[PDB]
Amino acid sequence: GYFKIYSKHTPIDLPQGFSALEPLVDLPIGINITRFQTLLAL
Amino acid sequence: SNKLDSKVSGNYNYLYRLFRKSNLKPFERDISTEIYQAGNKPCNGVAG
Ligand SMILES: *[C@@H]1O[C@H](CO)[C@@H](O)[C@H](O)[C@H]1NC(C)=O
Repeated sequence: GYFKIYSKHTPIDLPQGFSALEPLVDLPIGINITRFQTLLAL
Repeated sequence: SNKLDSKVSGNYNYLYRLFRKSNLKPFERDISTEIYQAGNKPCNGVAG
């Protein structure tokens, strides 16, 4: 019932290398999730 | 809480669920008012 988001940023197909991810946000929402979609800035 | 959740004429505000397609998972809430599909014929969003 929690939403955990981990994020990482870097300067540059996916590149070859190792880069771990740090935790940023935990949202205690608890909603049944089945699908998702993204949004661009046209 | 019989002195606060009951009335002489009957308190119909509280409602519960009697029929569902599958058992609920732990820590889940369902507020869907869709008609239960007991038979093969669709309910068409109306009692019958
Ligand atoms: C979440 O929604 C999907 C959509 O069909 C459903 O199959 C699943 O049973 C739902 N799970 C819960 C826990 O509500």
